[PDB]
Formats: sequence, C-alpha cells, structure tokens
Amino acid sequence: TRDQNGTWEMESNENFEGYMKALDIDFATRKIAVRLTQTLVIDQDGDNFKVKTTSTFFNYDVDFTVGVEFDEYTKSLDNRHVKALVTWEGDVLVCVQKGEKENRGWKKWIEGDKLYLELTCGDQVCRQVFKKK
Repeated sequence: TRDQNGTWEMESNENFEGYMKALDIDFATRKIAVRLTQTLVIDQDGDNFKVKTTSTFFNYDVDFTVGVEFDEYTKSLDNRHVKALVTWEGDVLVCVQKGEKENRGWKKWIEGDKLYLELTCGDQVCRQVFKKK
C-alpha cells in the first residue's frame, strides 16, 4: 500500500545517535532525543502530505507534495538549506535532500500494520519502526 495515513507510535529506533551525529546535532540534544518515544501523525491526501513528529521535548513538522521539489530550511534540526524531493518507488516513499550532506534523505513504507522509516545521512542509517495507534 501507498497509504501511510494515521497516527503512528514508535516501536523501535536503531542508530538514531549515528544519524544525528552525521547531521552534526549537538551532543546534549542527541543525548535527550535518543531516549524519547516519537509519535508520527501523517495526513495524506493524494499527493499532499502533512507530517507531524512529536516527542516530550522536540517537534518537527513538514508539508510536501509528492513529485514537487521544495526548498527546506531544517529549522530545529541541523539548520541547513536543502533541496528536497519526495517521490514513489513502487510503494516506498523516497525523499532526497540535496545539499551539503551526502546520502541525505529517507525512505518510508508500510509492511503489515507497521510503518518503517529509514533515515540516512552520509554513511549512517537509522531504522525506525512505528505501529498504528
């Protein structure tokens, strides 16, 4: 399925530390963020996505249209400018964030009743699994 709608609660988070370190997120921030349960709220209508990520101490919200390039300032993360593009490869939603960091982006897909999110930066891969609320 390409339907990623829903409220998704984090089951697992592997190598979030390595991903954040590759983004040059400060030590203090990383130490808090790695411990936190994330909730991902995805509102998907056709090509239009509105995504909200919440935890006790940090938020990150992004809206995008599949197949439409969009400039991003990664406020609250690493504060960089990237040129972002989100497209489908089969039922995998693929984001490339073109800019200073190499191999920066993410891939997201549904398998069973779970959402998988693979965050990449440089030589680091973070793997997250969410289950539907």
